[PDB]
Amino acid sequence: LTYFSARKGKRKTVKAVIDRFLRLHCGLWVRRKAGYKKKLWKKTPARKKRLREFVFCNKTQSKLLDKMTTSFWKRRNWYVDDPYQKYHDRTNLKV
Amino acid sequence: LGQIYANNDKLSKRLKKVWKPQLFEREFYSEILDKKFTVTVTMRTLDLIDEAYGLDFYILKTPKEDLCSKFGMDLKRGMLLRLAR
Amino acid sequence: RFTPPIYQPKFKTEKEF
Amino acid sequence: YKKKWAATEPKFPAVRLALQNFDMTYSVQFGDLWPSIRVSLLSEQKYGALVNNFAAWDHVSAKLEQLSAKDFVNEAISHWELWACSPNLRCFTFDRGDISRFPPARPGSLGVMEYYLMDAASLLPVLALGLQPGDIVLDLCAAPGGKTLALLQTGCCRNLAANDLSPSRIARLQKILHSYVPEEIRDGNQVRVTSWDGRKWGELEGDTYDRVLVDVPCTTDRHSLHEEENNIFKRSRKKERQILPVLQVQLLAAGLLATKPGGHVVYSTCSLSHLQNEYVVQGAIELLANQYSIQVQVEDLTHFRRVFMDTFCFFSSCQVGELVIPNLMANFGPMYFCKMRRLT
Amino acid sequence: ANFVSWKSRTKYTITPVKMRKSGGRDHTGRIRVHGIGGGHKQRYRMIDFLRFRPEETKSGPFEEKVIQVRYDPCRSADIALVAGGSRKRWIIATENMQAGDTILNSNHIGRMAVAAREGDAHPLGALPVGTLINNVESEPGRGAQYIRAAGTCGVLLRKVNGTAIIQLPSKRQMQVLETCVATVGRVSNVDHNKRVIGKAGRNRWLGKRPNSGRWHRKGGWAGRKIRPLPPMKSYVK
RNA sequence: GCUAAACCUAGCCCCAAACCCACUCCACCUUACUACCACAACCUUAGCCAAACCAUUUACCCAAAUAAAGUAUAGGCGAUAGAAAUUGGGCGCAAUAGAUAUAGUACCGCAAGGGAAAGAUGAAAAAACCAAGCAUAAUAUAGCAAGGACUAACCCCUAUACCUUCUGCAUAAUGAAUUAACUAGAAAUAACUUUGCAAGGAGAGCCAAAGCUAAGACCCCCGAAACCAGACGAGCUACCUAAGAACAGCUAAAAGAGCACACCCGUCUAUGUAGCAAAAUAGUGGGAAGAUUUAUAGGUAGAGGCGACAAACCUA
RNA sequence: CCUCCGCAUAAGCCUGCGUCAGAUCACUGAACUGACAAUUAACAGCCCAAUAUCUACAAUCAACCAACAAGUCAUUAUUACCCUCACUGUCAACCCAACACAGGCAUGCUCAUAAGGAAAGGUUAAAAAAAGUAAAAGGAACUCGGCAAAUCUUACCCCGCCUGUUUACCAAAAACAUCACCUCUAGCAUCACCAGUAUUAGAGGCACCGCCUGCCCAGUGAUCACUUGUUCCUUAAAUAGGGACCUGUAUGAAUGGCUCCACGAGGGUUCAGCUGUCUCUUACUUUUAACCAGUGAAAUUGACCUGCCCGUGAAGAGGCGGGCAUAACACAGCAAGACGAGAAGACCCUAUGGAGCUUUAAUUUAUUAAUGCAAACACCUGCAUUAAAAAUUUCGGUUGGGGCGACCUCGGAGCAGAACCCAACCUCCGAGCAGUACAUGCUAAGACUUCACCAGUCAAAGCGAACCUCAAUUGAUCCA
Ligand SMILES: C[S@@+](CC[C@H](N)C(=O)[O-])C[C@H]1O[C@@H](n2cnc3c(N)ncnc32)[C@H](O)[C@@H]1O
Ligand SMILES: [Mg+2]
Ligand SMILES: [Mg+2]
Ligand SMILES: [Mg+2]
Ligand SMILES: [Mg+2]
Ligand SMILES: [Mg+2]
Ligand SMILES: [Mg+2]
Ligand SMILES: [Mg+2]
Ligand SMILES: [Mg+2]
Ligand SMILES: [Mg+2]
Ligand SMILES: [Mg+2]
Ligand SMILES: [Mg+2]
Ligand SMILES: [Mg+2]
Ligand SMILES: [Mg+2]
Ligand SMILES: [Mg+2]
Ligand SMILES: [Mg+2]
Ligand SMILES: [Mg+2]
Ligand SMILES: [Mg+2]
Ligand SMILES: [Mg+2]
Ligand SMILES: [Mg+2]
Ligand SMILES: [Mg+2]
Ligand SMILES: [Mg+2]
Ligand SMILES: [Mg+2]
Ligand SMILES: [Mg+2]
Ligand SMILES: [Mg+2]
Ligand SMILES: [Mg+2]
Ligand SMILES: [Mg+2]
Ligand SMILES: [Mg+2]
Ligand SMILES: [Mg+2]
Ligand SMILES: [Mg+2]
Ligand SMILES: [Mg+2]
Ligand SMILES: [Mg+2]
Ligand SMILES: [Mg+2]
Ligand SMILES: [Mg+2]
Ligand SMILES: [Mg+2]
Ligand SMILES: [Mg+2]
Ligand SMILES: [Mg+2]
Ligand SMILES: [Mg+2]
Ligand SMILES: [Mg+2]
Ligand SMILES: [Mg+2]
Ligand SMILES: [Mg+2]
Ligand SMILES: [Mg+2]
Ligand SMILES: [Mg+2]
Ligand SMILES: [Mg+2]
Repeated sequence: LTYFSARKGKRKTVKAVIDRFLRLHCGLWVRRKAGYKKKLWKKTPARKKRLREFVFCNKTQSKLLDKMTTSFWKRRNWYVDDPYQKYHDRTNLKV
Repeated sequence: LGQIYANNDKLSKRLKKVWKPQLFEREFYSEILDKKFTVTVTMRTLDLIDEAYGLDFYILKTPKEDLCSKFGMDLKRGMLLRLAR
Repeated sequence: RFTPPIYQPKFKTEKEF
Repeated sequence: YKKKWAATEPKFPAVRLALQNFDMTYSVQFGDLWPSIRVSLLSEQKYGALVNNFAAWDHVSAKLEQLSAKDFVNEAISHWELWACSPNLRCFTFDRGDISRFPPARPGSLGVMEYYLMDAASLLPVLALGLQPGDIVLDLCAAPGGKTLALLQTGCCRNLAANDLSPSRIARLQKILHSYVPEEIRDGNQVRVTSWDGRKWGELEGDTYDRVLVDVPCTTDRHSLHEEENNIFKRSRKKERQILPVLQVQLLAAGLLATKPGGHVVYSTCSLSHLQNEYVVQGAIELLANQYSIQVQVEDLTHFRRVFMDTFCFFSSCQVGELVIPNLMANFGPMYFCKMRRLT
Repeated sequence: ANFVSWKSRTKYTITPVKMRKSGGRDHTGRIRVHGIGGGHKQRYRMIDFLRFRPEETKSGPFEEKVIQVRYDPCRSADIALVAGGSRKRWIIATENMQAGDTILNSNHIGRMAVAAREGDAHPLGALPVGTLINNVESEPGRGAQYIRAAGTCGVLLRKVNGTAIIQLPSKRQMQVLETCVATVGRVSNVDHNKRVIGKAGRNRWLGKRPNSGRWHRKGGWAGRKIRPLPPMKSYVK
């Protein structure tokens, strides 16, 4: 990715990242399952449900995603009626 | 002078293109100059003359930029000098 | 398959006291 | 390894290689007959519709009669009298010079396809068995089917043995017998389907079958000329052909070891090649008469020939058994069939 | 490049004029014709191919006397120097034109066919049908273009209602008017074809240069295969 | 004790400020620097490179710093690209450094073009020691050159040079004659560490559920064959053009004839191989009035020319 | 004693062995430095008032003769026209090759000089090396081969007709060209071809000449009638009938084979001689050499106080182990070792490195030409199509010594002994589904996992209803 822009000399975000992942303010990232729209006739219903769910990403994936994205995307946003509002903060977390 | 994509798909080869206007040699009469001219023109010019209702009007109304002709400007200079004098 | 020779500039050899 | 070679062999297509082999061999064998066989082979294969007895056979018979197709076995049986042929079999064919294709098979009222489209030549070896009610039939090479379906249509067989080495082919065999033959007739070991080496059968089961049909792997003459992929004549698979003739003897022998004393074995080949027509049967019969010491006699089918003379053409220069040759008037698959019973 | 043509003379003369060889080069300076190089230096003699050209302030059918018939470097055909009135000019000589012969040049179209003598020049309409002719023009007063090589002859095939069909030496027809003029007979130096260049030197003298060393497979492209029948081409043994 | 060593100042670099020189007499676009006679300029940059290949694609100055914002948006929706409204003198070099510069000179190249090196007394010249290499002063059994020692230099005993790439490697393989000088780790997110202030931090913009502000501390050097644009080259060689010049003697029915000088070429041998020579010499050979050889001037130019095609030649 | 050199002009160079004073292989001097001189035009360069107009016939002792490739050299009419010798080159031992270089270098006169030059610094007479001269008897026995020296032969064969051309610097040929013969294309003007025109011009093939080798023209009757073919008129449309036409031309091969003269620094064989090529080498001279005197390089070089044998290092030790040997120091030879020195590395492999060439590889048609449709009233412009000619880019991976391929994903079988994983490579067997439901609905605790991620797998409870088999059976993102 571009560490120093040629116009302004600041970092740039990889837009491939932004249209695939949701980052929560706490530091987690959310993705969809790969192939959730693919060939559903042959898949079993349990398999289908496992596909529909929005999952988290492990530490390294999360680290890589944060490097590929600017500080703007990491700020706290007070959207009106976002369905992900509750998930922004953690609860009862000791290490 | 520009470039094009081969079959109006950006994934195809890029090529150099030049679009040239169609030209016609035509005869005009200037009322102020009382002179017959034969000049190379386009359909656009003929259309503008029609809308302005004569060569003199076309020459006199049109600014320098739109005329795009040294000879157009020289015609203009003469006519304006004739009106002045 | 041929290497041309190279001469050093003449000024060094023409040095005097 | 050496990358550069002085002269590389020409890249012949496999179908052309088949024709090359056929041209250099069958020319000497057939002489003036070869051109007519050649022209027929390169031409379309005419088909027959074998009616499923388990379907509404009467309506299908009426339907195929309306479409100007005659049942050949019925008319053959009419003039048969002027051992018995296999009854309860009905396959309709078009008359000579009528090249029209039969409409594809569709499922009937009972949920089974009303007829099966296959070469009426391949129907002859089943007729060659003198099948009687309460007989036990061994079919050493079953898949993909056709002959097996005909054996089932006869309804004279108490138990069926179906065997093929490749599970790929037995799969389609399973499919066709499931789709054509109802579950009621399958029941329990009335149809046994197995995927083992046919050669082992000789020492696995002996004196167990009164009727055997042996459809040995052949050069697949018509199939080789038309089909490109998985061609037996592909030059890479040359090695197979060297071990092709012996295999045939082995498989035949397994049948002759498994048959009852006085039991009937019919041997069929889809090829015209003499080395795998007569050389095989004489090789098999000598093996078992010498090593194992079993007397086997071979019947002449000249009486069988004269009946289907109107429907089929027969090569006259065959020593024993019968071969059918393709001609454009009545185009049917090249096939050899011979009937034999072991005396003791 | 700095190239000037040598053909800058504007006034007709009889005197031999110095030529410059091209070598197959253009004004651009690059070769455009292969196999041309310096042979023997040659002087050009101007030829008046407008056979009916009456003298200054003179009109009507005229007459000339043959003086000489001389080898020409710059063509195959032999040339004749003719004088008449007070004029000398070079022309193309026919089969049988010796010195002292008298030649006629006319523009008269007779109702009846004129004398089918050789060396004389009449309008095509004047000439009879089937007569051997040379130095023909396409349009009147243009000048001879067509049959002006050694031993070459065309024939008048048909004349109908103001059109003449002549067949060139290529056995090919051409339409022309009768108002156009043609001289009668076959051109000089027959058996120019029967000339044997002895050795390579002879050709080099004539200003030719040798054919290139490089091997050509063919000048013509192979007939392009069709999509239905590719396998039929290059069917391997 | 030689060869040497040592030097401080010519000047230069980055800024700021400010809009620059176009010059006695003579000559100078013809073969420039030569007193003196009848054609004409404006015309999309490409490519390397990135995409770990490559084929669409890949930042390049456009007229206010900051912020909006790496946002909207664009894109083999991938590499990557990317708005707008709106807001508003010296912690420099000091002769291998610093300019290439004592100078675009000498020198090198047909031309375009390439391109150096070096100096040092004192107010006045009208006045001591240290690199390598050597010398003073060659050498005495035995062996990575030393170490342990010893009264004692050697003798005694112990001891398989260095770097780099390989699992070992003693040694194998690259690299080093030696001395002096010069010659190679540049930066973000996020964390940690230490401060200030604290539900707020920051000298607009931004962040904040103890955070925010500031600082500290992390990302090398030399090397291809190539590709593209614009100039320069046919004084060598290939071919052509113009106007020339050369070819003794002898035999020949007289000739791209024969023998054979000068000339042109280069078959075979030997010498030479940092040479006399970046292709020569001695002898022996091929042609030697011809498709011959040769002097002068001109022409054809690299996406090309030229070619009795050898992938030949177009300044070793 | 030597001279294939000289003297001159041109071309190139630019004061570069004249004088005088200091100064430094060779003079303490000169081809060094400084100062001073010089090359004189008659030779040569440097030219010409205008407009028309003229200029057919070679050169070669040009005579006789003889050609072919067809050739360097001329004016006249009228007008205008009276001043004079200016300007420049002129030297030398000299130029292009980095050099005072065995090389390159045009013409005239001298063809051996009337001009121009000097192979030996001194000595000695080793080896090895170079170039000569002679050699008993033998005469190719040498050798890949008569290479070389000699001597100054003969008959053939293969290939190419010949003279010619070619890889400047490893190939001179059997390759190329070539007379002749054959194929293709072109019916025509003012920059090539060409001031040409089908007996011509261009693009090619083969290689002279001399011979043998030439047909899909429709069959039978006999220039005549039928039978065919091709068209039409029928025919619903065919068994197919009825009319029309094929006698205004006519062959054919850039086809193949066989002789033959002459020629060749071509390749092979051979007779006769000949010679130190050899049996088997020798002697002398010159060069070199080695010494004395002067001048004075280059590759190379970790440091070296630098031995032999055996072992070790698998091969490979001066240096490691065990023995043995051993005062120090020049000069001359030799080439066994120092994996001796020097190079644009010969071969094999690799690089998601280049480049040249070809094409039926992929992408195209920017260019050129033709055709069509618009526009305009023959060209031009836009759009489209068909060809030519181009351009840009690529050439995955594993395994294969006498081949003419097998593989690449998933599941088994031989190897796997008892939690997990693991018998490579290879040799084999299968899979790219099928059948049955149609609650193969929704939702959700906790777990398993093919050693990562992606994927994959099991499932309690709950909401609503009812009283699956199968070893594998499969495919991310973008995009549509
Ligand atoms: C020629 S086909 C039988 C003809 C066909 N089923 C019919 O009835 O018309 C024989 C089949 O046997 C199979 N096969 C091969 N080896 C076999 C063996 N050892 N035992 C049995 N069948 C074998 C082959 O795959 C081949 O397709
Ligand atoms: Mg030719
Ligand atoms: Mg050729
Ligand atoms: Mg790339
Ligand atoms: Mg890279
Ligand atoms: Mg400096
Ligand atoms: Mg400098
Ligand atoms: Mg020292
Ligand atoms: Mg010791
Ligand atoms: Mg490495
Ligand atoms: Mg080594
Ligand atoms: Mg030249
Ligand atoms: Mg040449
Ligand atoms: Mg001669
Ligand atoms: Mg000669
Ligand atoms: Mg070649
Ligand atoms: Mg080659
Ligand atoms: Mg004079
Ligand atoms: Mg003298
Ligand atoms: Mg001397
Ligand atoms: Mg000496
Ligand atoms: Mg000796
Ligand atoms: Mg002797
Ligand atoms: Mg011998
Ligand atoms: Mg011998
Ligand atoms: Mg010899
Ligand atoms: Mg020859
Ligand atoms: Mg060479
Ligand atoms: Mg040459
Ligand atoms: Mg040579
Ligand atoms: Mg040839
Ligand atoms: Mg020759
Ligand atoms: Mg020596
Ligand atoms: Mg000495
Ligand atoms: Mg050296
Ligand atoms: Mg050893
Ligand atoms: Mg050593
Ligand atoms: Mg020594
Ligand atoms: Mg290499
Ligand atoms: Mg590449
Ligand atoms: Mg590989
Ligand atoms: Mg297993
Ligand atoms: Mg796992
Ligand atoms: Mg529940």
